[PDB]
Amino acid sequence: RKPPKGMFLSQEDVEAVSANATAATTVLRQLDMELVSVKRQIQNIKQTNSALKEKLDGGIEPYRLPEVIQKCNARWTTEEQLLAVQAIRKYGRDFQAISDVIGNKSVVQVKNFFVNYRRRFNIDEVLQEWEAE
Amino acid sequence: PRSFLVRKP
Amino acid sequence: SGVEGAAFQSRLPHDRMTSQEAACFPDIISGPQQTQKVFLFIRNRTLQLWLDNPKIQLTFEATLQQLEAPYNSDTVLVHRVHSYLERHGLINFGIYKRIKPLPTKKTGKVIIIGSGVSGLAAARQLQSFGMDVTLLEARDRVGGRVATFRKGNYVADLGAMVVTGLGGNPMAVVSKQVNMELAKIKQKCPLYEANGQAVPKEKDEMVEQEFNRLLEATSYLSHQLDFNVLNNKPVSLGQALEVVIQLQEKHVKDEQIEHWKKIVKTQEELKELLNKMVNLKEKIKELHQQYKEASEVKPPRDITAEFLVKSKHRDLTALCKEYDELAETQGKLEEKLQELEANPPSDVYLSSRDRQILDWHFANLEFANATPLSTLSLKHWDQDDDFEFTGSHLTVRNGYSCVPVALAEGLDIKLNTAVRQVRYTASGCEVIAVNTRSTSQTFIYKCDAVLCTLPLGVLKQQPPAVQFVPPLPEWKTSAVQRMGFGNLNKVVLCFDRVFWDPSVNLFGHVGSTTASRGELFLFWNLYKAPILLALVAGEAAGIMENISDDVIVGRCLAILKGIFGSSAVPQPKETVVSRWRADPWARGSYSYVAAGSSGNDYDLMAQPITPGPSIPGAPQPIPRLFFAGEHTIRNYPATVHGALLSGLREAGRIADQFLGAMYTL
Ligand SMILES: Cc1cc2nc3c(=O)[nH]c(=O)nc-3n(C[C@H](O)[C@H](O)[C@H](O)COP(=O)(O)OP(=O)(O)OC[C@H]3O[C@@H](n4cnc5c(N)ncnc54)[C@H](O)[C@@H]3O)c2cc1C
Repeated sequence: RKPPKGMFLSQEDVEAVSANATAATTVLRQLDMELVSVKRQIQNIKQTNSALKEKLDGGIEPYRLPEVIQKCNARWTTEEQLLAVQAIRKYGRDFQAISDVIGNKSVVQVKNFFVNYRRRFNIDEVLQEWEAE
Repeated sequence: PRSFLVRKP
Repeated sequence: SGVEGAAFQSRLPHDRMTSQEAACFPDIISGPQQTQKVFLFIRNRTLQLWLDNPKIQLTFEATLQQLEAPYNSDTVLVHRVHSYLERHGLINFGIYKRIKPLPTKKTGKVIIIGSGVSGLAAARQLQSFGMDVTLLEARDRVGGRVATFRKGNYVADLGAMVVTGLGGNPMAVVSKQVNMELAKIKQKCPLYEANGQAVPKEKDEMVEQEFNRLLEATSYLSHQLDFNVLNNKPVSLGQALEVVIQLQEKHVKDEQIEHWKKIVKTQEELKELLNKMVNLKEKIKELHQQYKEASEVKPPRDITAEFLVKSKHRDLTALCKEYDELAETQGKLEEKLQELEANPPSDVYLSSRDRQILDWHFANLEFANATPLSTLSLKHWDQDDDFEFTGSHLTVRNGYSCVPVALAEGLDIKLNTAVRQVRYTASGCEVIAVNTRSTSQTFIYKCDAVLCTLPLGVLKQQPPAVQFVPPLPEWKTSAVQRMGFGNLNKVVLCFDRVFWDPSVNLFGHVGSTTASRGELFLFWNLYKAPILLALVAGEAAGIMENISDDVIVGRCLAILKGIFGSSAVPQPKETVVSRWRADPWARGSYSYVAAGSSGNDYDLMAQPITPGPSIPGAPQPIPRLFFAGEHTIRNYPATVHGALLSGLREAGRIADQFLGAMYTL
């Protein structure tokens, strides 16, 4: 019904290694070469990737910015409103970014801000100017 | 024939 | 065991009537299921009786005597059944003590060519049925291919050597009739590479196991894949084994390819990621400078200046978010590559050392079939498989010849008499033989029937060593041509002392090259004396025939020194070397199913020949020329018990023809 376990013999493969006198050794060379090819390809991309790693040596350690740990507040100092309006002009609707730039407001307060000041900080005009970029 | 085989399984 | 044991030990199904039984008892088998069981019982019971005591003739009287009711109630049945069995050598064959001394005058006359076992077996039967029997033998001894070397206490067969299990084997009965010393063969066989060193159990076991895996594979190509013709030539076993080994090599490579193809897929996801990482460490580097410069602007500052610092701050930690998720990913791949690179698939299918040990396994097979695997039929080489006996193979410690000789006792055997012509015609046959010693001293034999037991090697000779007049019909000569007649040789080594492991019966030796896998590839320790016996099989068999005895015994010692130490191995006191292919009364060793033949050709061989009529328009004749021999028994070719059986077969068929078949009514 099926070959012994670990012997491989498909109708198709038998026909291929029989279709002539040396369709045997031919097929076993296309593979002996297909191998050598793929093997040097591996070394090449091993070499490439090795030099790409040497450029990443040191990581980003001389560029990390110490952890700022500040407490979320509810009052908008005029300073903060101004930070916000600018944060908007430069980040559209990305409430997470804005909240981070301001430092002491949460993503929801930031959302509310959009509604509360919409008239007084022409947030319509501002937001449409973030779009033209 | 077959039966003459040494070391049968 | 019981009566059912008998049926089995007589090669017959215990609860079914055979084809040959339907032939002589059509009344019974075409009848009610009830009678069939009575038949089968009477048959089986008579057998048991004969078997329990095969040293004395079993008579119709003695049979009915020991039967019960309701079985012994019908005595025509018992008589038919008993007569049938006797006729076809199922009971009262071999060497027994006859109760009813031999009926004074004989009926009909048979000439039997050859006193091989097939001849001898048939001769006895015919004589038992009271016919006039004479055997013509070219050799100066009986037993033909059962040859046995004797000198001093040295005793070794150059021909048949092994009883291949007693379970169903006629030779089981013969050994109760004749003192053969039957010794079991211990299965264990150490190999020894060219250098002189044991192949180690790890390898020994994994090459063998591949060999067996490779056979089964060819069987699967044959039956399931139907790979049996290749450019009109029929496929041999040799070819098929190559085609399977190839496909195993191909797949070994196929595997390597997709394994490395998985490394490049991953080693190249890596590349694209590191490019993304180098480009990020870039923008980070530059963005830090920017934010640095924005904090150098010391306060107090206006709001845009304050925003800048703040913006660049966010922007920078976001890009430090990403290059951190990427170092994560990098860490996964980087190890998932020490994964793949650490468990590689198979280097090679089989190494040079491996492949050399596999060759010895093929030698084993070329020995078993007495031929190059390139000559065997893929579909059919093992067609005789179902009929294998059960139980441990045995050797004949006192020498096999002991059996022919026993059977030859009481028989008209003309030794040194070489048949040259067989002439068979509507009224009878003449056989023309000569004297092998002075070969112009001629003889003529006139008989009702000829039983020809010529070896197939002989029947094949071109140009003919025996002439048939008229020539055999083309259906027969094509069978002869198609069939295979192989060759296998022995070297007998006689020593003053055991320098081998006495508890080991056979040990292999691995050759250097495929070309020479056969050459002295196997050694037997079987006998009471210190004799060692070495096979020469495969292609090597036929090439070693053209080499001097000295050179051969040379390479023999060489090998043995290698295995045992350059000074445990004395000079051999006596040495013999068989050359079966060259032996003119054998022309080979035994038959094999060649590529292009099948088991059916063996049936063609056994079919008798019927001459045309003398005066045209006269009735169809009786058949005159009959055949027995190892090459004629489909279910038991190439063996002693096989020849023996074919002898019995013909004896029966001849007696049915010439003494008539009273039992068929
Ligand atoms: C090396 C070897 C090992 C074997 N080992 C085994 C084994 O282990 N177990 C097993 O079961 N079988 C074995 N066999 C096979 C077995 O020996 C034979 O199949 C069997 O003995 C054949 O008997 P036969 O009667 O058919 O032929 P043969 O015994 O050959 O009888 C033919 C006879 O005809 C004679 N003859 C030939 N031409 C003429 C002629 N011109 N005129 C008159 N006479 C002629 C011959 O001399 C011979 O006596 C082995 C064979 C060989 C060669």
